[PDB]
Amino acid sequence: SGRLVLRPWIRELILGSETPSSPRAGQLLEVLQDAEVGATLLVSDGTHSVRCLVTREALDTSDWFGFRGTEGRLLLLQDCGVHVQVAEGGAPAEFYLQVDRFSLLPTEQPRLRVPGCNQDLDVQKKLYDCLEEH
Amino acid sequence: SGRLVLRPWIRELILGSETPSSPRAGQLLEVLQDAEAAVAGPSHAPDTSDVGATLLVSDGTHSVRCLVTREALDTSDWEEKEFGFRGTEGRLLLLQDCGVHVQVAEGGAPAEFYLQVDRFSLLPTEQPRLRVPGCNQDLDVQKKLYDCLEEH
Repeated sequence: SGRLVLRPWIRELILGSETPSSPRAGQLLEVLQDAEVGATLLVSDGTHSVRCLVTREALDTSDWFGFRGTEGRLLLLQDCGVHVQVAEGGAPAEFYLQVDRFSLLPTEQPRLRVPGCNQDLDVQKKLYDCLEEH
Repeated sequence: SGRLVLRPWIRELILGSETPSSPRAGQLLEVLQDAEAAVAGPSHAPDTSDVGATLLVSDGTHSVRCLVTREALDTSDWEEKEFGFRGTEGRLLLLQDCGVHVQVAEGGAPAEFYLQVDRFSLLPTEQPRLRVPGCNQDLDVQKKLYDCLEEH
């Protein structure tokens, strides 16, 4: 017997050129900005983390209020899009996810630290390819 | 930096006194019966778009037969996804809408609990497939199965 695991997907979603059709599952690490604009979440795939912007569109077309309290729960991102926040205060630009539809999963688990996906060299190369063509 | 795990849920679901209000992730172990897509217009080719697909799904602890409904199959997006399931064994399957049903003995096979899936999604994650006992081989499940049977 054993347990089923989720495999990383964030880095692949960013390096890919196509928009994610199928959904992605990851763990909710932190609620940066909860819902009352959408909400800002820190999501992990076990290997990397990414800030996800859950649009208002997604908050309305959802079952269910507020994400705080579900930290550690798995999260289904049904509608994703990789975007680029541009450099502002000293900090460079970063990739992030805009989520237009999501769904909470039952599995709850301890939260483990993970590096940000923008710290990955392949991701970084691609970022500095978007900025030098935008 | 760690492994994200999925919580076993099949035995707890069947024994619980209610239906899965929320989605559940599992792994496709085997394809007992794949499903063909519906083709408009007559043909001398056998049509089976009435039958849905039948999968053996694991949750890491137990396995359970899943009947992926026709509705579920046609309300799905098959972009860069050959309509079907063979080839996806080892992939994570998310049952977004389902329920526990009883199957009375028939055709040589004894009564058992199984899941009807009216909506699913395929996750990218692929993983090794570990031998796992069927949930119906569980003592408490069997006791409930017979309890259910004694109500027809």
